[PDB]
Amino acid sequence: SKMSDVKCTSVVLLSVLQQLRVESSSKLWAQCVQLHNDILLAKDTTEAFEKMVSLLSVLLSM
Amino acid sequence: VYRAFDIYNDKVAGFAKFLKRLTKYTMADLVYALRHFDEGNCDTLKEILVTYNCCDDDYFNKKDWYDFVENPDILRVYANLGERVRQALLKTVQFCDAMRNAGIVGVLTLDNQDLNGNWYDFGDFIQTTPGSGVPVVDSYYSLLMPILTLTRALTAESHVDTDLTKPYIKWDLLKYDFTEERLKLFDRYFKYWDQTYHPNCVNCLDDRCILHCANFNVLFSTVFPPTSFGPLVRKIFVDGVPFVVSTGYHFRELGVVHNQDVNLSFKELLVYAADPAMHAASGNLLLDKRTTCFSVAALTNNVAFQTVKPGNFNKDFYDFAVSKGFFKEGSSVELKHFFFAQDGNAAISDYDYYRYNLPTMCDIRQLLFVVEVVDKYFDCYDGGCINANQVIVNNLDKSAGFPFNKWGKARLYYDSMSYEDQDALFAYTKRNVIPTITQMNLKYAISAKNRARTVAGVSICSTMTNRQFHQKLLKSIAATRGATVVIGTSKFYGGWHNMLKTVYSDVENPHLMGWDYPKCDRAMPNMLRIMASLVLARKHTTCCSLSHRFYRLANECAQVLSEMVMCGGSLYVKPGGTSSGDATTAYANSVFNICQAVTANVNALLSTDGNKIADKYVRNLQHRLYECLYRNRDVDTDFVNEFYAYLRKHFSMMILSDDAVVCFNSTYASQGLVASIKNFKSVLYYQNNVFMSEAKCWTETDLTKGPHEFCSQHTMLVKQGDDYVYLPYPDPSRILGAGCFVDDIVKTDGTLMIERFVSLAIDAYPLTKHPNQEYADVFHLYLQYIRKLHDELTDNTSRYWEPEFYEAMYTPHT
Amino acid sequence: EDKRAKVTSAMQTMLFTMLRKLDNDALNNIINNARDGCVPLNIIPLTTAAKLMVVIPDYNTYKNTCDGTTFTYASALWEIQQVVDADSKIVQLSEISMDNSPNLAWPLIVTALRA
RNA sequence: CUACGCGUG
RNA sequence: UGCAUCGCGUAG
Ligand SMILES: [Zn+2]
Ligand SMILES: [Zn+2]
Repeated sequence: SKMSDVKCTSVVLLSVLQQLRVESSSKLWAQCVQLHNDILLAKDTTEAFEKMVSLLSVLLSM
Repeated sequence: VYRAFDIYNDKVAGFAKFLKRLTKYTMADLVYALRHFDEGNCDTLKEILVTYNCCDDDYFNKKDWYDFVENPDILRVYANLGERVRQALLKTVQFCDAMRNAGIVGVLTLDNQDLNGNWYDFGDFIQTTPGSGVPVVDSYYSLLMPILTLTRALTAESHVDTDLTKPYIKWDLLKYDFTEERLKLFDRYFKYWDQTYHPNCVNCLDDRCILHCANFNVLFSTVFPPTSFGPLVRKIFVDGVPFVVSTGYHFRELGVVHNQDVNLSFKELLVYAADPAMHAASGNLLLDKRTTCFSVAALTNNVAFQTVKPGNFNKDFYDFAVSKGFFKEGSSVELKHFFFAQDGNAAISDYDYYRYNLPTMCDIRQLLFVVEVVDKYFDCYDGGCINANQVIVNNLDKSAGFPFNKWGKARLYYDSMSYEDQDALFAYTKRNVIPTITQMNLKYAISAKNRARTVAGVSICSTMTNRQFHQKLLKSIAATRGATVVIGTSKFYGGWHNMLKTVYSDVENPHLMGWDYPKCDRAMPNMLRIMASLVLARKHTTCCSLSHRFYRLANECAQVLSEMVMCGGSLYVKPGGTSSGDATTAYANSVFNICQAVTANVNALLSTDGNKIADKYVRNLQHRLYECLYRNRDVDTDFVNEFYAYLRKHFSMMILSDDAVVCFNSTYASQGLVASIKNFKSVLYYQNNVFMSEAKCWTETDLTKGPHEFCSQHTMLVKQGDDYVYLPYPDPSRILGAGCFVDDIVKTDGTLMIERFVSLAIDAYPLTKHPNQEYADVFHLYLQYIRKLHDELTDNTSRYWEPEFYEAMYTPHT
Repeated sequence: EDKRAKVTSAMQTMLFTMLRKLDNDALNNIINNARDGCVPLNIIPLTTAAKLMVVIPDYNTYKNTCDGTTFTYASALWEIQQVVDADSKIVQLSEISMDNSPNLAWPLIVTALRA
């Protein structure tokens, strides 16, 4: 199902961002952590997809 | 209509509602409302609050207004009544004086003083010699004590001339001895309390005297400045060099304590390094506006922010589950457990939750009877002091705490110190107080909540000495089967069924009950932690003297209750509560749970009308309970035993640190003879200062179904070899999450993963007997994945993918 | 044994280093003033610490507490020496403002010296 | 039984 | 990178 794969993609995305030294910058890490935690707790797939797109944008920018 | 009354006579006794210028409400009404709090029926409390201008009616329109955690502003509202309570107390004293001068002997009851403080009762008053009148004030002050702390009645004593309008008193920062102030407060407020009060608990006769004096000290310490409390230090000259060393400790509960072996080796080096004196002295001043707790100093040039990393994902297992049909759309079993990452402000924020620990005064007579009853639950066990050679340490590669973590692990210090050195340290702790520092560490764990978890790593010395002190009793409790406390009782090999059969023992109309302690560790009062420590130390009657036991209690309070906490290189003062890394974490929590349960039962019995109870035995039991609470100082062993038997018969309990299951008589509970969930809610309100939501508590009418939840595991009745058994099955989401998400990457795949999946399959096997088919397919999925892992790695391994190995683990053979 | 000696040496070195970090001009004052010679530990850093570190969560707390180059805390006057951010970068006094606060990595750690 | 590793409050 | 409890796996 799409929701579980969205959650797992968010997990791996935040792992990659962590290994990208994003935690060195405080506010970027705060935004990514909030987005990921909300994705994991999201009960509606569309909002989870929006937050996942935001996190992927965070990764793509760098 | 119904009004609260405190009554005592041959026919009936207790503090309950009865159908029976002056204000409309009395003081008994306020005490009843604040000690018997039910959200559904608060009309009396609402009316008292609006009539005396603590809040407006609009305040009540807000929901969760009563809850302290969700709405802390209620603490302010209640505080607006404190002054009134205080000015009632001060009036009571005057009345007593008059009676003493008039040679009148009578009992003072709460239901006879209006909320303006005026006493309108002139009955039961019998004239005697003038100047020889003696009032009975045990029940009044005892029942009113819990309200004094919640309403913050003595706040006026923190101001010049005891007037809130005038400025605060400016006490000298270097002052720490407030013995005279405590004596003055006691003589001004509790003048006719005939029991001797000791400001310093070093001069207490017995543990009960310690509890009484500490109950009064909890109230008196709120007035005094917040910097007086803590390690008392002094400059000394050692080897011709100046060292600032701790020579005492000021306790909000135990007063001033001075070390007996103060003077001016590995043992002395450890006592020096563990002491926060040196670190705080060499640390820069710190002001932290991220917290409401007191800040001591900063031992680092820069502040530290620690983060929680994201959990790793096991792609192979998740793809295997998807291919085998799990995690579909609309399926009942779904992933609800993950590793939740946290920002740099997480750790400190968790510490800020200690804001929910409030100064709490207890009903001292109730607490004394309750500790006497609770001691019965720990009679079977044996306790005492042991030597270093008899101490068992499970893992020696753990952290030694601060500053000991800098140089090595606990193995280093356990190897460096010989057994004689450890015994010398223990004897030193029996004569002197060693303050210590506990580090706060964020935990890497799976959960279904975004909130982070913090644990307290205490220093090596505290663990060593508390082990030498308590390990014998702690192992005795862990080796006993069939008791109320079920630590050490496994759930495998029929343990679950045996425990559940033990709890159901001989209840006439059995119903089942369970509850949760909201913010147990953070919100636990300090008085109850001291009581738990005293109950755990009562096993030292022969090996320890009164002074030794008091100094051990002081060490425990200065290393757990009110320690110093390093959070990111900065020292802070813990307001109270219970640490999570102390030796007696689980067992002290069990003592606290049993105490809350016995308190709920006592409140339930006394809150009953008494006249309505159509049973003579329970009516006499209620009468004698009131007698042994508010009329008899000396412990009555026979009635304590009778009440213990009554509770064991009509209130069987199963206790792990914070989880508790109860089998109770439904008819007695309906008639008020035994506690219900509402009684536990009221007790947690007036004692633990937390609101218990009925959603997190469960009640089971049918014994066949079993406990709804205990230790996070559910119960299923399944047929094994013609015999039905209770088996613990876990939430499938937890097991699937543990299988999919791992903390580190070394364990994500390889030969080691087989052990993790074998253990998860051992845990999941009971799901095969659930009526739901997906719950059962979880175990077969795990088995198939174990088999595939063996195949990829490539006779004995067969047992891992054949289900007989897992079926054996839940049969009563072993 | 050998590791025992290493631990003893390390603890002694740490204690004597903290002594080097310790000053007695302020300490002996309170020690002699005290009739007993015993003082609460908490008051020692308050009345003897040369440097003050203030952690600020947001701008409102900054304005309420220590807005200017000099402020008053613990009945003492302190002069700001540095204002680092959560990323340990040297934020300047001018940058702190209600307008630029969203572009500052709160919390802000201000280090000041006793006047 | 000892050592090491893994998996409830 | 805490205190316990229980259950497994490999070696002596
Ligand atoms: Zn006493
Ligand atoms: Zn002993």
